[PDB]
Amino acid sequence: MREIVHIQAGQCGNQIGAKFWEVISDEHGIDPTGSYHGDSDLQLERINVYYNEATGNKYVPRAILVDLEPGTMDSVRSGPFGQIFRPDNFVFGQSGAGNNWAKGHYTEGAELVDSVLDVVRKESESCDCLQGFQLTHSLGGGTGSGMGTLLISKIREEYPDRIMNTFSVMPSPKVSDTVVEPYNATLSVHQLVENTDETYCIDNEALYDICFRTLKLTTPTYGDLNHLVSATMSGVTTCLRFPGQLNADLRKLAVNMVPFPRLHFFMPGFAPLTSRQQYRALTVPELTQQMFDSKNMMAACDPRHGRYLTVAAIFRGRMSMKEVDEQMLNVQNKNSSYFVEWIPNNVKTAVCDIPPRGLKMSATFIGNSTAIQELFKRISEQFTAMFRRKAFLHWYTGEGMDEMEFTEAESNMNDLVSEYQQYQD
Amino acid sequence: MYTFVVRDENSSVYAEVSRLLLATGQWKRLRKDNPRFNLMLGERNRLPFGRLGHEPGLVQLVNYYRGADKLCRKASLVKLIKTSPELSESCTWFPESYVIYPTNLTDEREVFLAAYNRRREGREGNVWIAKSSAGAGILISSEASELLDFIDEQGQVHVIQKYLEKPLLLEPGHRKFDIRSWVLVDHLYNIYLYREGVLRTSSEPYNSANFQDKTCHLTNHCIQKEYSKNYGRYEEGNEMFFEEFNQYLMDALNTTLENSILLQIKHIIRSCLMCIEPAISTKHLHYQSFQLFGFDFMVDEELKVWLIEVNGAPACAQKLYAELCQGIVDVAISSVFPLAPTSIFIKLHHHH
Amino acid sequence: MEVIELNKCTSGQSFEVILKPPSDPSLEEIQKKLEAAEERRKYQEAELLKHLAE
Amino acid sequence: MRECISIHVGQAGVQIGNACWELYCLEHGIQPDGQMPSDKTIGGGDDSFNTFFSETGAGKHVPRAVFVDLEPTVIDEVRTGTYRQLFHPEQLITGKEDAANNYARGHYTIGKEIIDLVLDRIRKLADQCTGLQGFLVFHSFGGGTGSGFTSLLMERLSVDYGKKSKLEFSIYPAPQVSTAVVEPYNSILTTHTTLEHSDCAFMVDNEAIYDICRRNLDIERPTYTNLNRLISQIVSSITASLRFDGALNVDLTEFQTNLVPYPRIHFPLATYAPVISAEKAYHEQLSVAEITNACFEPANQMVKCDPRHGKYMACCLLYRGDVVPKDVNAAIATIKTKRSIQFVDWCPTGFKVGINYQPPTVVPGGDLAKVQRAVCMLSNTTAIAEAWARLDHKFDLMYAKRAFVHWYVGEGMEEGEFSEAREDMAALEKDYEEVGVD
Ligand SMILES: Nc1nc2c(ncn2[C@@H]2O[C@H](COP(=O)(O)OP(=O)(O)OP(=O)(O)O)[C@@H](O)[C@H]2O)c(=O)[nH]1
Ligand SMILES: Nc1ncnc2c1ncn2[C@@H]1O[C@H](COP(=O)(O)OP(=O)(O)CP(=O)(O)O)[C@@H](O)[C@H]1O
Ligand SMILES: Nc1nc2c(ncn2[C@@H]2O[C@H](COP(=O)(O)OP(=O)(O)O)[C@@H](O)[C@H]2O)c(=O)[nH]1
Ligand SMILES: Cc1nnc(N2CCCCC2)s1
Ligand SMILES: Cc1nnc(N2CCCCC2)s1
Ligand SMILES: [Ca+2]
Ligand SMILES: [Ca+2]
Ligand SMILES: [Ca+2]
Ligand SMILES: [Mg+2]
Ligand SMILES: [Mg+2]
Ligand SMILES: [Mg+2]
Repeated sequence: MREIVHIQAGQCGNQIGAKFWEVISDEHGIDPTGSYHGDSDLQLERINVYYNEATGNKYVPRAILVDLEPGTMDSVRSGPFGQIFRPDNFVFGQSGAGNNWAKGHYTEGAELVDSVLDVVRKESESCDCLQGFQLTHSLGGGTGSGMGTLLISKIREEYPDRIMNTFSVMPSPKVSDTVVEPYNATLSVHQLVENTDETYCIDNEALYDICFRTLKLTTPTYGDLNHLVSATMSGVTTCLRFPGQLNADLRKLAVNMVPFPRLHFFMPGFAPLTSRQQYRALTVPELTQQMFDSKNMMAACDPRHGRYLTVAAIFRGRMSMKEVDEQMLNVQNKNSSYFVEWIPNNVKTAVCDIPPRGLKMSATFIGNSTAIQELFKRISEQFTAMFRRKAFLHWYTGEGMDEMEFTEAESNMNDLVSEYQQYQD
Repeated sequence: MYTFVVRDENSSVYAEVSRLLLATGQWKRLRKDNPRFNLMLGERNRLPFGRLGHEPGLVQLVNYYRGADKLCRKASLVKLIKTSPELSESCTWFPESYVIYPTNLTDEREVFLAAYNRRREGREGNVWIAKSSAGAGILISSEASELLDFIDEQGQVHVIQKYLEKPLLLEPGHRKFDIRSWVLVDHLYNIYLYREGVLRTSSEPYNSANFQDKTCHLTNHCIQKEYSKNYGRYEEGNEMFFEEFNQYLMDALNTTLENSILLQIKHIIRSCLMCIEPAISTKHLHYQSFQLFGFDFMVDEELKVWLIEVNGAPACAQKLYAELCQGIVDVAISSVFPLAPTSIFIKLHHHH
Repeated sequence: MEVIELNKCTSGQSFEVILKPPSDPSLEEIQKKLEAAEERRKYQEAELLKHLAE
Repeated sequence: MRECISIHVGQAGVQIGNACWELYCLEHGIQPDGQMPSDKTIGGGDDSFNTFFSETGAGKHVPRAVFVDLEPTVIDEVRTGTYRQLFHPEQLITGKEDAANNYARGHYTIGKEIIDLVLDRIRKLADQCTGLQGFLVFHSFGGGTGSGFTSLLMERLSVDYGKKSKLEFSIYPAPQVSTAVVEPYNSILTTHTTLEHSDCAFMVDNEAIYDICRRNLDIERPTYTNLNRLISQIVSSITASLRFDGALNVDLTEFQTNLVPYPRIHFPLATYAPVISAEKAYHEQLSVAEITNACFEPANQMVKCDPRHGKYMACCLLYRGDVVPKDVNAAIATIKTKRSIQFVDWCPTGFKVGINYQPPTVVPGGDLAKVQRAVCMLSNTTAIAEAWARLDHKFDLMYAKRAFVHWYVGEGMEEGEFSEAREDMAALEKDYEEVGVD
């Protein structure tokens, strides 16, 4: 009974979080009312990992919904599966965070954090043996970014020896809400370097390009982007939610994926990604070629610009496990210049029989590549472009921050980049 | 797309094989420490064989037979010939040899002196040559006292073998020589003999009344090109190829190279390699091996062939690099990693 | 090629063939090791909480 | 009659242990409910099989085993499995969360908190023994529990049972079968702290079992069940002398006496034959010489290496089935004239031989076909040092960058224990080279 407590904060956090629960609930057979209507025991074997069991054979997600304004969560509560969440697990304010990291982290957020921790404590107290936490949020706004990382710091203070993982949506000028996104992202990245064991970096620019170029969507919406994140989140947690010869909790996964404590920012990937020629069967060779193609990866980083420290791939569906090994060993042994040679056997593959909804088979890619430094370089560049002129800084000094804190975040992230650069050589 | 690594930057041969592999556009070279490779061009000493054939999904090939040193070491070859029933001590094509350890260190010192006294008393020619693998350090002498004292002044194992006092002398010139043959053994253990050999001749007249000057007795390419004063007079680089050496034997001795010499050379290659096959074969091993060998022979005035030594990391004649190196890639490398004639080799068939 | 020490019973037998003749830490010290590592975990956790308290 | 307590640590040890006791029961005719008809002494007796099974007044034959795992999912398969009736609850010990493939976690952090509970449960089995010989400890090298908690158990077992012998069955990590990146660290850490506490250890390289399962049994992608049943046959061959009437390897002390002249060099190489797929219509039953010749083919070794390029220090031939001494010696003579058997000058060139007339038992519906005779060779070769070299090299690659080291330090381990353990493996590698090379 290795439970995971899920937390989703802010607009992005809750909309991506909502679709995540919508997807896995479907895979586990839970309907919008929380009643199980599946047909296989495999759907219930590891069901307690993400769901609590109430009276009458009901299943309630172990999810805490946090936000500083009521809008997004009011939409979730009225959404498809909105009825399935514990009413007490909605923690929200009314002021909002105005896309301001300082407001979510120091002022508006500080006022609300204790009641969120009150709900986390309540969910953890009922866990037979807490694996750890996972948080969905964006880094470019105010609540998910500023208050999200405040929550991580206070969760760590209270549960220091538990695993803390995040799915973090990185900002991009191409898919931007406000110009202060580099400020909020750089401030958040410093918190994450210290206080998370694994952070899946989801670049809104990569999500957009995939919807536009690969999926052939003329005008992608946030919903379209969130469909991709839902599918990816379901894929990375497949080995936690379904039975198999894996027998690995969050800590064992982290131990084997993170060779250095600060270099724990992952590039996720999914396959297939087909436009609507969608019923065609996808061969294992096609799954492997796509899953390793940059155009299928969601960090907007070209893996050929760096080297993989570690790689993990989950295959879902009824396929030839012999053919899976042949193709995976065919990709490494045909691009060995992009894997570090000083970590023996740093590519691990798993297979799961249960495929996602409406897919004969799929592949989810989890890569710890030094090419992720390109993502932090872009953020650092945009940050400095404004900070050198102190542009838009008054929004943050008015919340009690000093310029010194900005200088430090800058250095911390440039250090992170320099740290990636030296392991790539 | 096949990958290989290079771990011997001093191999003239495989430096060309590596150059050809890349030219095919179907082989890729990796760093010398990358374990994900198909072919290893390994180092000469302490090649980590134990780390081959454990990479999932990789067929790994190496250009050295683990255990072939038994054949390519002076004192090892002597012990192998005397203790191998396939070869016996009555081996008719290997000069009488003994393993002699310096007195500062089994050993065959007393056994050597026994046969030595027999020759001295029997009026027979009793000239021996002392040598060791630690040589560029050779001593040819007719007195046993000098041979043993030369070994004690050193500190490594030596071998004393009979000096062929009646070597076949080429004419004109009255000069010694030796025959180098290159032999390729592939993963299946087919024994291929390169159709092209070389004679490394001595540019000096053979003088049997003065072993002091080691220029007319040692036919090495370095000694002839450093101390001999008539280097390159009769043949360019003191190297005569089979076509010329064959026409000479027809005009001089009314015999051919095949009948008079090559039958014995092929017999000696088969005997040595078949002997150690059970000990070094990779047929049932987790990796595959091949190796190029340099056999060095002597020919006496009776047209009998003698085995001198076997070189495990041999060089090649400048003129024969292209053809031989291509032959390696054809039968040794591509035979296991095929790419998207009239063979240059002579398959010495045998039973495995 | 000699056989020696031939032992026979209802369920089998065993013998020997010769082809050629021939030519700790105390219970206390372990407790210290265990507690030494535990103390280093306490120190590291003290620094983490001191860092978070800052 | 002297007893042997089996200890299974971590996932690999527990699952392998599960497949051994299944085989033990089929070999001694013990039903899943623990009953044994042929045992005419109810609730008592000092027979050969009593070294591994105690008896209740109600006629139940209970294994003398302890299952330990820091996480409960694997041992819960035993609690509800076919043989759930054999063990009583006190014999199955499970924690809450595992060692996460972290040696320091299984040895220090978690090991410290459960060690006294395991020792107590082991004392319970010891208190039923009128003359305990020692312990058989099954574990993996790569697992955080199998490596980390085992080494601590071996340190304490030496304290509480000084005069007792301790044998290991260790699973050597291989990337074919499921493996992690940090397993080379755990392998060397555990071999260092366990070395001076193990009298004799049989390493099974998962790569070897994987290849034998694909080549002989024709299994496309073998599972743990395929691997474990194959491994238990070898374990059964090695422990049969302790459970059956015989004269060779009759107690654990005899394993060190026959296979280990130098204490540190206590890793005999195991070879087994024949392994015949049961799916085969009908195989030609191999002869004594043929299966004896197979013991010198690398393809049937438990650890992939080349014995032709080492030196033998000892050698045991354990036959099961229709085998008589005449056939053995006839085959041995034939092999000395063919193979490359290089013995060390300070060790007799001989073979201790054991024959058990009962042929190998095979789990019904398993992958192994019934054969009329099989042999397991236990030979102490310097050639097995290749496995230490391979593993030591993977350790060096990662440790040069200090990769993953922070995970161990975070659990209270000092970084110095890494280099101290690696320098011990360097000394171990030199010991083999002094015994083999010239
Ligand atoms: N042959 C065989 N190997 C196994 C088996 N189970 C696990 N392994 C091997 O053991 C290694 C992993 O260690 P585990 O035994 O699973 O880990 P553990 O001892 O339970 O310790 P934890 O880290 O706490 O889980 C891998 O190299 C596996 O190949 C098994 O049933 N049979
Ligand atoms: N018993 C013998 N009788 C006649 N000549 C001999 C001999 N032993 C050695 N030689 C001479 O010495 C030369 C070969 O020396 P050797 O091969 O032992 O040294 P080496 O190994 O450093 C040269 P390489 O390995 O390059 O062929 C030959 O040219 C031969 O003429
Ligand atoms: N992928 C995705 N990104 C979003 C979504 N909503 C907002 N974002 C991104 O997140 C950032 C805005 O932060 P937001 O979550 O709205 O701020 P918060 O509500 O204060 O936490 C910008 O970079 C947006 O591009 C969404 O639904 N999906
Ligand atoms: C979250 C996860 N991080 N790693 C994972 N894998 C371990 C290796 C096999 C595939 C699954 S799942
Ligand atoms: C059990 C395991 N859980 N995770 C694993 N890996 C993740 C990918 C890199 C190597 C290790 S093995
Ligand atoms: Ca307020
Ligand atoms: Ca009884
Ligand atoms: Ca002891
Ligand atoms: Mg917003
Ligand atoms: Mg030489
Ligand atoms: Mg485990």
